[PDB]
Amino acid sequence: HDFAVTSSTRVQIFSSRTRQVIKTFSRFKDVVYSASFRSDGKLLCAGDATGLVSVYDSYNPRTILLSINASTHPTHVTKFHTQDNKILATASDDRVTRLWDI
Amino acid sequence: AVPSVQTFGKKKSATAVAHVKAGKGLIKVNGSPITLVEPEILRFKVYEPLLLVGLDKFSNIDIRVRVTGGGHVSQVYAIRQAIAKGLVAYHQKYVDEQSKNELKKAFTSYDRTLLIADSRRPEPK
Amino acid sequence: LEDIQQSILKFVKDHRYPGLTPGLAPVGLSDEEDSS
Amino acid sequence: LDYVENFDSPMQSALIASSLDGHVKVFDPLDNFQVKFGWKFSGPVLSCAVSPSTAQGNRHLVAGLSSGLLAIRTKKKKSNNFQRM
Amino acid sequence: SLVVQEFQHILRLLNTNVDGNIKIVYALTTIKGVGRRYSNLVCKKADVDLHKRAGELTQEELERIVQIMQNPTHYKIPAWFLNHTLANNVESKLRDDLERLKKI
Amino acid sequence: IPTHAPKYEDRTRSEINKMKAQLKKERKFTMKEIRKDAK
Amino acid sequence: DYYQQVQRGKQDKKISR
Amino acid sequence: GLAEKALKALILQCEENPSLKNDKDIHIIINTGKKMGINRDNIPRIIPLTKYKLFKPRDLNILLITKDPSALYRETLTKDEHTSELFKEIISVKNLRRRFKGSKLTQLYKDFDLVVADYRVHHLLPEVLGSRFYHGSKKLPYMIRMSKEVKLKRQQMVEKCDPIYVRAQLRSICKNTSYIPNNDNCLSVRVGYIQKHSIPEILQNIQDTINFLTDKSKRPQGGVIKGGIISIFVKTSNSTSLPIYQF
RNA sequence: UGACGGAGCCAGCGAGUCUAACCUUGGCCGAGAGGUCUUGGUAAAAACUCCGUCGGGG
Repeated sequence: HDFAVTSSTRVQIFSSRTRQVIKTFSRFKDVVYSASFRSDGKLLCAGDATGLVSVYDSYNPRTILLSINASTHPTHVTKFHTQDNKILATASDDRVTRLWDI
Repeated sequence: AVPSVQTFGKKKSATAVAHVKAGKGLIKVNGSPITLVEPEILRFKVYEPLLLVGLDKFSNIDIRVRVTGGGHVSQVYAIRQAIAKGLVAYHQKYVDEQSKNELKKAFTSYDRTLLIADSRRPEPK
Repeated sequence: LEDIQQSILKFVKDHRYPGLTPGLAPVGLSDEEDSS
Repeated sequence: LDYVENFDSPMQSALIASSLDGHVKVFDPLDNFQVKFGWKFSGPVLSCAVSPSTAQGNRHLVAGLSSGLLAIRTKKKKSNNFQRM
Repeated sequence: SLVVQEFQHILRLLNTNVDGNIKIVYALTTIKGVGRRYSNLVCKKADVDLHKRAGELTQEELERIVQIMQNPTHYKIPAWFLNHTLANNVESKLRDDLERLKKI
Repeated sequence: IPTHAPKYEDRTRSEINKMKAQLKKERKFTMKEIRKDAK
Repeated sequence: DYYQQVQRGKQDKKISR
Repeated sequence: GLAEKALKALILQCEENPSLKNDKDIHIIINTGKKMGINRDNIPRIIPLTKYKLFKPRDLNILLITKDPSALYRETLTKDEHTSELFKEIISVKNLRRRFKGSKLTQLYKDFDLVVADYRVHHLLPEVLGSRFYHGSKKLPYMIRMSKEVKLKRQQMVEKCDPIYVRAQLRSICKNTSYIPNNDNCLSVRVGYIQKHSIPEILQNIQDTINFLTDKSKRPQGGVIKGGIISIFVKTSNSTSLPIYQF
């Protein structure tokens, strides 16, 4: 019943029932690249360009559940696993892809 | 006549009157269903009798409570007290003593404060 | 007597605040219409 | 590019792709990936995604246009005596 | 593989540097004197998004908004948005009265 | 690392403060003395 | 030149009373 | 001639005297041949002007006091884009009593310039607002219809709100002015601001006001003076009386 | 260890025909004392709970 859209300093959650924005994350200091929902939904990751990822649980823009600082280059791709639910994959312009365990 | 039994509950300075009648099977803390006693961190501290004894024992009867005095935490403790005591009193007046005694045993297994509020007297030295 | 014989042969005001009749304002058509 | 499957469709599995020209296409992985359908939006469409397979609700198709446009195309989905009488 | 998008750093306005990393209403309230409601009113009169940061509000919109803010009389913005020796003498008197009462 | 220097060792407002403190002292003192006189 | 003499007449009638 | 000559004199005396500069309003006091039989309540009774506007909502900040719930009232008023820029603040009576007392109360008194509330709350208003407001007629709470809908005996009322009607009320009010009945011959009304307009406007306003007050029609509202009117004096907040229409 | 707007809800003491301010402009009346009206500025249940928003000071 939901889907997420990335943009310039705006992550917007839309509801599959009324096609209007239902939630907004905007604590982003620079261009947030990508958003990924956990294979069980409670948690999304969002890779920004400053060089970090914000990982925090859906529907709660008030909680920055965790901020992980990988290599300083911007991170274009972030995703959750699909067979494990505590393994989250990211990569950054450093051309090295890093698997973190949350 | 309507089978009818009343009990009481007292935390710090909070009164809780509880009528218990044989009827349609509901539970009302002062004109609004027990699912909406407001604290919301304690609503289960209110339910505790309901759950701990299982429902049908309540499906048979109607419980009305009204509460006053004290504040939030005291009123929640007072309601749980009055509900539990009222349940055991009704089941020892109009229903069987085996239910009485085993209910009392279940409660005193869990936590006796559902039955005898402590009048927590001051102390010398 | 015409009205009375026919019958025989057949603004704003609140009830609870009299103070309203003085209190009200003069609705004015131009005063709604204009977007000043 | 995104792949969906095992959802209510005469096509068993579907693959949708976005090709910078308004053109988003639907292929299937059973006919050796042949073109099956397509749309065209104006700008270069950079992202595309479909509602997943257990939507059980009004299904949606989200396209993101580098022209700064989000676009979505969707498919929608007496008296008791008398009765005892 | 050529895409092409539609910025600049903090831009000054009314002898006041307007931050480059804040939202529209935030920057408008940060401008010396203005508040949240007046910021919303100005943003609405200019017809620009309020949660777009300083990356947005392209030069034409910025100039029109600046003119509107500089000319509230020409913009009809709501007016709710605008804006010792005695001690010494007493001490001397105290000195006099106290001297009288404590000496005589 | 950036460095700095430490600190160590309005006449109108200064004299205002000193005279007001003087006045308060005197008012307390005259209270107490009159009070002792009365008792 | 009106305020001063109207005041004056005021006090005049007061003192007259 | 006496009128505008005295007007010029009082002006020049204002710009010369320090405090007379500081007080900023023109007041006219009518002494009547007979007293008024209308005991003083604080119902703000307003008088219309046929020619010239005086104050604008665009120029003045304003406070509105609703009924208690106030949810739909406030959100509708702030949303319908006809008042969102118009009412500076909106508050319910209970929330007001929860928020302001004493110091903060007189802080409000200094801040706002014109307030109004629902005509079903006006009579309750005084004690939550204070005698401190209840002096003179500068920040005397007004009374506006809010629904354009009426009540019937034994019939529940339904509550609504419409920006067109309420904005009409506010604009009418700031266009014209008001007064308060007394029980003696002496009634005072603010008339015009010291620089917003001119002497001819002053005289037009005065003539229209006196005609409205002496008018036989609109007795519930305008036909209130008893007996032959005596005279009209002019002043500012601290000046002295100046005579007009002696007989 | 927060701020702000609306919400949500619960106390116990106390019940003497006695509980409560002053300065200011001017009107009328009054023989006066004074009276009435105007008149301008300065003295005096919380926390808690659920939703929303923001993200060093003269």
